[PDB]
Amino acid sequence: MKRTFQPSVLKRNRSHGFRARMATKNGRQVLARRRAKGRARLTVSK
Amino acid sequence: MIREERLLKVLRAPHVSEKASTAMEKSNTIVLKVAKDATKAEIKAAVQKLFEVEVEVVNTLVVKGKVKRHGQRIGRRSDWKKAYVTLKEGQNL
Amino acid sequence: AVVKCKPTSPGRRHVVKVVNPELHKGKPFAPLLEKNSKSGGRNNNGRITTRHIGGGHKQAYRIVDFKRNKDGIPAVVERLEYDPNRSANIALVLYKDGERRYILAPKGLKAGDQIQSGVDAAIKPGNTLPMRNIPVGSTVHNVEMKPGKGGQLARSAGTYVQIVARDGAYVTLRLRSGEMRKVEADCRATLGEVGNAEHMLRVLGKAGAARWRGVRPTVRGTAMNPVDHPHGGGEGRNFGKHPVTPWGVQTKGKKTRSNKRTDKFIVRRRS
RNA sequence: GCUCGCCGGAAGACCAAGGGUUCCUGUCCAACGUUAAUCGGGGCAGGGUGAGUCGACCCCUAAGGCGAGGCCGAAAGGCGUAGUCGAUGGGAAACAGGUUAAUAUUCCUGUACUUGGUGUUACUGCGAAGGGGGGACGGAGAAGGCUAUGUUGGCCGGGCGACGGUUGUCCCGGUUUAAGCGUGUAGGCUGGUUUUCCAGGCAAAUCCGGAAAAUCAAGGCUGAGGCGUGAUGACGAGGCACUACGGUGCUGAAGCAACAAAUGCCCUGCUUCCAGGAAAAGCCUCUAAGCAUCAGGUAACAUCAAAUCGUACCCCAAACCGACACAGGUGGUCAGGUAGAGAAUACCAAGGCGCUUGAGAGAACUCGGGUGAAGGAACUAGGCAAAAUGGUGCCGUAACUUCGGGAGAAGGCACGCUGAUAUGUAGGUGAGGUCCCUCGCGGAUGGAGCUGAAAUCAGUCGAAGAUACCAGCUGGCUGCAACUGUUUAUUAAAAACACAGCACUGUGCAAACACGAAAGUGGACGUAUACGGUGUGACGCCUGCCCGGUGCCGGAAGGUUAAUU
RNA sequence: AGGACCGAACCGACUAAUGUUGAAAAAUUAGCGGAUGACUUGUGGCUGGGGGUGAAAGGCCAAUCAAACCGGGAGAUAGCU
Ligand SMILES: [Mg+2]
Ligand SMILES: [Mg+2]
Ligand SMILES: [Mg+2]
Ligand SMILES: [Mg+2]
Ligand SMILES: [Mg+2]
Ligand SMILES: [Mg+2]
Ligand SMILES: [Mg+2]
Ligand SMILES: [Mg+2]
Ligand SMILES: [Mg+2]
Ligand SMILES: [Mg+2]
Ligand SMILES: [Mg+2]
Ligand SMILES: [Mg+2]
Ligand SMILES: [Mg+2]
Ligand SMILES: [Mg+2]
Ligand SMILES: [Mg+2]
Ligand SMILES: [Mg+2]
Ligand SMILES: [Mg+2]
Ligand SMILES: [Mg+2]
Ligand SMILES: [Mg+2]
Ligand SMILES: [Mg+2]
Ligand SMILES: [Mg+2]
Ligand SMILES: [Mg+2]
Ligand SMILES: [Mg+2]
Ligand SMILES: [Mg+2]
Ligand SMILES: [Mg+2]
Ligand SMILES: [Mg+2]
Ligand SMILES: [Mg+2]
Ligand SMILES: [Mg+2]
Ligand SMILES: [Mg+2]
Ligand SMILES: [Mg+2]
Ligand SMILES: [Mg+2]
Ligand SMILES: [Mg+2]
Ligand SMILES: [Mg+2]
Ligand SMILES: [Mg+2]
Ligand SMILES: [Mg+2]
Ligand SMILES: [Mg+2]
Ligand SMILES: [Mg+2]
Ligand SMILES: [Mg+2]
Ligand SMILES: [Mg+2]
Ligand SMILES: [Mg+2]
Ligand SMILES: [Mg+2]
Ligand SMILES: [Mg+2]
Ligand SMILES: [Mg+2]
Ligand SMILES: [Mg+2]
Ligand SMILES: [Mg+2]
Ligand SMILES: [Mg+2]
Ligand SMILES: [Mg+2]
Ligand SMILES: [Mg+2]
Ligand SMILES: [Mg+2]
Ligand SMILES: [Mg+2]
Ligand SMILES: [Mg+2]
Repeated sequence: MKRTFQPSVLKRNRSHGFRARMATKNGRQVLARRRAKGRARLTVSK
Repeated sequence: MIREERLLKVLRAPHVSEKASTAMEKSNTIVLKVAKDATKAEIKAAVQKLFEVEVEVVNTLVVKGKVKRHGQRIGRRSDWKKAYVTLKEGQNL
Repeated sequence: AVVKCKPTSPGRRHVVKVVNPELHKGKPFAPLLEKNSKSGGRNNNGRITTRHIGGGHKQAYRIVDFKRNKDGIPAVVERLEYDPNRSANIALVLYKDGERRYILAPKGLKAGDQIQSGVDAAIKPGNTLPMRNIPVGSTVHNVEMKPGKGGQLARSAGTYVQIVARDGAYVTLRLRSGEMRKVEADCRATLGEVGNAEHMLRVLGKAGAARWRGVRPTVRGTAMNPVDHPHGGGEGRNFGKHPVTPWGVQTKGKKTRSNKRTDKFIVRRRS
């Protein structure tokens, strides 16, 4: 059975990486919320 | 011409191990721990100045630190770079 | 020309192919080629805006001269060529000054013929003139609609336009649709019918043949669910509705032309 | 350690993705390992990844992304030009041997190659954000030439056998060598050369394109493999000396030929078909402005440089995705023997494993198999399941048919081994020799040697010769759908969907239509032989009557009728 | 030549048995269909929730689908238990 998570680092970074979050207003909102909560890892990049 | 300060920084320590000693007594190569950002040319110049020997070529590699386990918490040792610097067949440091 | 395949398999039984032995067999003329990637019917929003488009063979675009504006320089036809992008055939013509160019191939044209454009060209098939200089009653193709813009009417295989009347600055044309229209007399046209008239006689013979041309399957609206199409639903085969498009507009006879800007040029609708 | 069993188109060996120390050494056995554990992918400590040539980085672009100005939008924003990113594609260069406990095309030995910078000599028209060429391209098929590789024979080293025989037509092992450099072959493509002229290639051009003459017919480009060299080397069975028993050191014979042969290479070729088969740079060439005994270009020589990052290990898996050391999933490459059409299948090689609970016993019952008297569908909703058929060659084969089919219809016969035909045939391959020439990787004869089916006749063994594995059940009537396809991931694969074909209808191009407050975009770089929608569904014979109802199309005399006034 | 034929890889999923606190939240075993094409597959890209995509089953859109998931309105409302 082929499961849903098929890892790929390039796709991971392009979809959820830091520069993808910083590219839009809503992504920057995501970053702001995660900074406010105190997350140790903002994005998948780390 | 690299400044002397940079040369005094780049070399950190000689590396001690079986492979290092074998390389010394077989291929006339010393193995050193160097700064993480030292290039081959800087290592070459530094060895030539601070040890007053002539070097043939420098080979470098980056060693990745080991993830270690110390009392409930995960720690990681730091990466470092080591150089296989080959002497010019007549120096014998 | 038109040949039937032997029924050696069920997918071949009904194939009728149109073969032209006169078409070039080599590669096309490289300097007049471009790429055109497929769209899948998707616009720049990424959404299907025309259904039933997708796949098919890769094709390269042939830059065809629809303007025919370099006048007074005779050209000779080198060879007829197959064009994937249209139903008509195209002809490679070599001008006397050394310039090569693609044109639509009119009926009867063949390698070695002379063509020429301009106000002083002889009235022969493949010659281009302003419609002011073409005798009334002639059959023409590749008709311009605005002067200097390039031909836009009667470009598909086997089509042509008839010049029925001339008065002042306008000429009345009979279009293939049976519709009469005014255009300015300064627009250019090419004499004769566009060739490959037997294009309409081909029979694809199998579903794959349509898939080769980039046509995807059509699902009848009556086979859907009500959430998908106005025709959907039913226990068994039920219709009980006036036929409409997927977006609810009635689709058997309702007229959709609404363009008051160009009504002045329409002498009589096709009917 | 010896024996046994299993895989061997994988359960062997590499690479990419993904993981990240699982790699190797010492040590420990609490927890983890479905049991014990001295063991471990477990704990602890140490060690280990070496590049001008491999990859990334880098140059160039695809789909697509972002996008100065711009256009559009209550705001947020959307689209998009110039640009700039983006590989899964294009772009310079390395091989063989040795070596570590763990790396190696990276270290060492030998032998190479690429690009660029400086310097010097020699000769010189150099110059792009521009022009041209090239790069540069499909599917199928057919050979011919080869090689990887294998087999056999020679040669070399060893052997003479636990039980009858084994000095021979006997047994075992080896018989290997690269890139590069020179040669330019089988073969593929293309006429060549010199003048003059020109509405073209945004300007120019000596380049490309076109035209006209003269002359020569052989010139150019591409090209596997072979041969020579690389290589008087390296490697090499085995032997000898040691061993700290794991292995270390020393020495080292032969190293040939024939035949068979790829799905690999010539081949991005050739032939053919229609569904008509990326882009840009590197590269070659042309000039513009400009420079002008300068710069620059070309060649030879010398010298310098080629940074940085990855490199351990797993990788059809106990290390990746599945919560697990989970009978699942996971892209590419390699591809030995005997039989076989074969990458099926059986047994094996190289190599790797026995699947992390065992020991007994030999009840019912369950699971997976084997055989079965007589009968043979009586079973059952139903021949479900099982049993059966099964190969090659030849003979033979009906209704019906759209003339292709049906058809492998049905059915039948032969099949092992040995000898002869023929001390190995038909065929394939092909040495020597001889004769030639423009002498060469040449041409013609020539047939040694090697390899080698199929058939016939005779004999012979068994119950059985397609002996195992492997490998169609067949026929008759009928409903439905023409057919190949598609579908309810995970209870429905069908008569459902699609389909080629048919019809109606819209649409004259700034098309209808669709996405979108809009700008725009798709339709389409298409133009009525086109595009959209709807219904029907190959083909054959056909498709009757009704316009009252509801829709749609046309009309506009009259009635009624909004804002407005 | 062929949406030709027989048949491995590969892609599927017709039948039966097992399993059903499974070896497995859809598999195994023996058979089965396609297997040069409307084929199959790697890498990357695009379409976003009354929206997409759909050879059309209300199928699929991260084990979720007659309207995804996450957070918020929010302690919705609940003549009901
Ligand atoms: Mg080195
Ligand atoms: Mg390195
Ligand atoms: Mg359509
Ligand atoms: Mg249709
Ligand atoms: Mg339905
Ligand atoms: Mg509705
Ligand atoms: Mg009914
Ligand atoms: Mg009714
Ligand atoms: Mg076995
Ligand atoms: Mg660890
Ligand atoms: Mg280990
Ligand atoms: Mg114990
Ligand atoms: Mg235990
Ligand atoms: Mg460990
Ligand atoms: Mg782009
Ligand atoms: Mg944009
Ligand atoms: Mg702006
Ligand atoms: Mg770029
Ligand atoms: Mg790439
Ligand atoms: Mg290793
Ligand atoms: Mg060979
Ligand atoms: Mg490795
Ligand atoms: Mg286990
Ligand atoms: Mg497993
Ligand atoms: Mg697969
Ligand atoms: Mg097998
Ligand atoms: Mg028993
Ligand atoms: Mg039983
Ligand atoms: Mg039995
Ligand atoms: Mg019985
Ligand atoms: Mg019996
Ligand atoms: Mg019987
Ligand atoms: Mg009965
Ligand atoms: Mg009964
Ligand atoms: Mg059965
Ligand atoms: Mg059976
Ligand atoms: Mg009946
Ligand atoms: Mg059917
Ligand atoms: Mg189902
Ligand atoms: Mg099913
Ligand atoms: Mg438009
Ligand atoms: Mg129907
Ligand atoms: Mg087929
Ligand atoms: Mg399926
Ligand atoms: Mg199966
Ligand atoms: Mg098949
Ligand atoms: Mg339903
Ligand atoms: Mg789901
Ligand atoms: Mg709702
Ligand atoms: Mg509230
Ligand atoms: Mg509540």
